Amino acid sequence: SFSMVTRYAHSPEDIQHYDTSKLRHEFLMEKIFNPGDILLTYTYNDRMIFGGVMPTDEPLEIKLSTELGVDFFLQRRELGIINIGGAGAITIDGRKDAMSNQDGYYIGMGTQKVVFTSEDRDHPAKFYVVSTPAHKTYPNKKLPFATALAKPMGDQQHLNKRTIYKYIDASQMDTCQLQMGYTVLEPGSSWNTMPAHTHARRMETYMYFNFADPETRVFHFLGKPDETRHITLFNEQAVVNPSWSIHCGVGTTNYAFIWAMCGENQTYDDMDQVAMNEL
Ligand SMILES: [Zn+2]
Repeated sequence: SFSMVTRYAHSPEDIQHYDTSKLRHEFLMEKIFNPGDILLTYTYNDRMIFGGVMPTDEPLEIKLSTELGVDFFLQRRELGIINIGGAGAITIDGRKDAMSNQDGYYIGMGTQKVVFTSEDRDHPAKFYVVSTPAHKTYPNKKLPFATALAKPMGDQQHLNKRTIYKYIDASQMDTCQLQMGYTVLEPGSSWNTMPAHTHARRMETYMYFNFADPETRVFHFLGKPDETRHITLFNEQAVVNPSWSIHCGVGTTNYAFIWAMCGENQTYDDMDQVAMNEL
C-alpha cells in the first residue's frame, strides 16, 4: 500500500486531439487519500512528486532510495506538507511535532527520516506532500494554521471571493524551488485564478478538496491560452499544469485547493496574464 506512478511532459501540440479519458490519464490524479496508504505521482514537469500520506493504525514514511538513485528520500530533495485531515504529528529526524488540521511544514534537503502519524485511527490526518529537487539545505519550518497568513481577495461580482493562505513563500522564508499555498473560496464564489496566466519559467499543481456538497464539481481549465480544455474533478483530486498551460477552475459550489508551484525561478511576477481571448 505504497504507490508512485510516472507521468510525462508534452508539447501543447501533442495534446490537441486528446480525448477526455486520456486527458484525465495524463494530467489528473484521481485517488490521493486512501486510508493507510501512500499515493504519489512523479511528473516530468520539473520532477515534482506529490500525493498524500494517510496513516491510520501504524505510522508511515515515504521510503525511497534506490528508485531515485540516492540513499534517502530527501538526500537531494525538499518537501512541502499541509495536513487537510484530522489530527496527527510528524517526527522529523526524531523531533515529533504535532500537526493539527491545515498545519503545514517545509522540510529542506538532508532530512533523513520523516514519519507521519495520526492521532485517531478512524479520523486520520491527510498529509498532502510535494517534494521537489533541492541543491541547498534550508531550515525546517512548521507553518501553523493559526499563524497562517490570510489575505482577503475578490468581489462577488467576479464570483472569486476567497481567502489565500501563504505557507511556503519566498518573502516569508527561504527554499530552493517549492512554493505552496491554500485557497478557500467563500460560499457563493467558485472561480479560482480566473484572470488567467502562464509562466514559462515554472509549473503549478492544483489539488481540490473540501467540496461544499457531495455533489459539488470542479471544472479545471487546462491547455494553451488559444486552445483550452477542461477536466471535471471529484473531491480530493489534483491536476498537473505544465509551464505552457494556463490553470483555472470553476465549481458548482465553493471549495478549497492547495497550489504547489516550482520551477527554475521563484519570481512571482514572471508570468503573462492572459487577456480574455481564450478559444
Ligand atoms: Zn501560476
